[PDB]
Amino acid sequence: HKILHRLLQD
Amino acid sequence: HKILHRLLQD
Amino acid sequence: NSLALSLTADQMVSALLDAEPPILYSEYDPTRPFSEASMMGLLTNLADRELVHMINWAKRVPGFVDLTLHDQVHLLECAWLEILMIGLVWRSMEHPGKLLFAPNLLLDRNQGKCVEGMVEIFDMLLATSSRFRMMNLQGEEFVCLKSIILLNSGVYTDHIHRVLDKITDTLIHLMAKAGLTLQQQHQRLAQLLLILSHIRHMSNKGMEHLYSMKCKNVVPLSDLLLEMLDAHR
Amino acid sequence: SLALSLTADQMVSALLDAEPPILYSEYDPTRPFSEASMMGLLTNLADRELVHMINWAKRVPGFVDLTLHDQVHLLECAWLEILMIGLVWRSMEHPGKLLFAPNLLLDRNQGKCVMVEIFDMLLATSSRFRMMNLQGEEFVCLKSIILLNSGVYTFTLKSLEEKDHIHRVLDKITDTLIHLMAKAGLTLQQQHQRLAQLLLILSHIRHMSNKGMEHLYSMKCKNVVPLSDLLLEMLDAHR
Ligand SMILES: CC(C)=CCn1nc(-c2ccc(O)cc2O)c2cccc(C(F)(F)F)c21
Ligand SMILES: CC(C)=CCn1nc(-c2ccc(O)cc2O)c2cccc(C(F)(F)F)c21
Repeated sequence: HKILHRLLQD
Repeated sequence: HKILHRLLQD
Repeated sequence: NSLALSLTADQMVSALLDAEPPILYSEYDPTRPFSEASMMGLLTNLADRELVHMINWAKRVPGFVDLTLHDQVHLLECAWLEILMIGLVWRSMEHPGKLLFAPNLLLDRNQGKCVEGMVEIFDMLLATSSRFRMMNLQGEEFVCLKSIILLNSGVYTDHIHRVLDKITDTLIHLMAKAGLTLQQQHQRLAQLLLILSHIRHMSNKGMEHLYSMKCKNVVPLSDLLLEMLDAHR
Repeated sequence: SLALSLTADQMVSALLDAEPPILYSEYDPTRPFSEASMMGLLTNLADRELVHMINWAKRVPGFVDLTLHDQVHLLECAWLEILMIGLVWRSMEHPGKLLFAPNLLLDRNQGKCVMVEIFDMLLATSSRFRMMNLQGEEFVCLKSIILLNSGVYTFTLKSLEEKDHIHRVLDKITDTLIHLMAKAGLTLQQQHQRLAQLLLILSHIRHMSNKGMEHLYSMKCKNVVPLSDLLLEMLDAHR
């Protein structure tokens, strides 16, 4: 799991 | 000098 | 089924202009960085904050939203440094011989040549900026270029292609609007797009140096930066 | 000079005639070959191709107008890009495979490393040219663009004059690409779109080259794959 994955959802 | 330089100038 | 392809040229330009992230500032400490620790510290700091604005900018680029999350992650991982750099050379246009990393952070090659830092990349960015300036690159053209980088850089790894065409139409639209002839249009289009190969080159070189910085382990790196860098290794 | 005075069709004919030969590898199916063996074949092959590339370069309109030092730089920067696009070109009709030589046709399977990613990028690129139905005329224009463009921003004064001359030649080649597409019956919009599509490909070729140069450096350090004096010097310039 990467930060991009999370931030791209916001 | 450089091989490339030699190959170029002939 | 993508709305991007239904936009008009002016609509695309407006969408992209409205998407533009703000120009961020570096620290307000007035000391000019000559060491690697200090300079690299400011760049990582800057890049970190810009990456958040970039992520949200990307989602507002027409067509990007239509991609799977995984495809979006891939494109950003591939193109993040290219996108930062083209932004850099863009805002550095009016400061020939210098790199405007931020309004309060203007660097020259004497700081760059100053370890490592890298002067070669520093010079490449300057030449790119000078070239943009001599071409009289317009803001509307710039935003089209930046979005192209986003969609194209990781493409090899129909939607994206069709979206890329639309952006191409938009660039030509802008040039026609500027009063350019047909020959001037396709010549300027080629000139601009060929710049992207050099931006790619600088990104790859920059990624190698960032990787070196990682290994040297002096100058800590955010988790996000290390993950963005990891994607390249 | 001649490069600026040439018509589109003259530019195309000149480039088509300047085309280098397709060399053979020393691949032998009866031989085992490690995977440093394949690389040996490819580096050996690239080394021999380089002589012919130097020949081809001097026949690229506008290239001879440059100083030896600029010609040297352009070739140091673009050589791997040029070999690669050549590879992708001749691999079009071989989906899922790369035709390094008439006697060296490889698919993505056969060890390598994980080099495989570069292999796949070349496969993807080649696949791109196929669907676009890239024409030989277009190809030779693209290849000459690489030569003149790749190192153009890493060369003072009067050195500035050399740059401007290069930009003009590039402009002319752009005019030639459009000319060809127009000839093909493409609409103006389709010409601009195809032109862009082709130029964007060059971004990926630059990328593949960059990655290739890195692996090349690795091969040097490991000291198992034989690299010619020329390849080492070429690698030297890049670093
Ligand atoms: C002086 C030179 C050539 C350094 C290259 N460079 N430039 C930026 C950058 C940061 C913020 C921004 O808005 C635009 C940018 O180009 C950057 C960010 C992380 C690593 C590196 C590197 F390559 F040094 F490791 C970077
Ligand atoms: C297995 C893969 C795809 C490796 C990439 N690669 N491809 C060629 C090459 C040689 C001759 C030619 O006609 C066209 C080419 O692309 C080549 C030549 C030297 C080093 C490398 C390196 F280091 F990247 F592996 C090369």
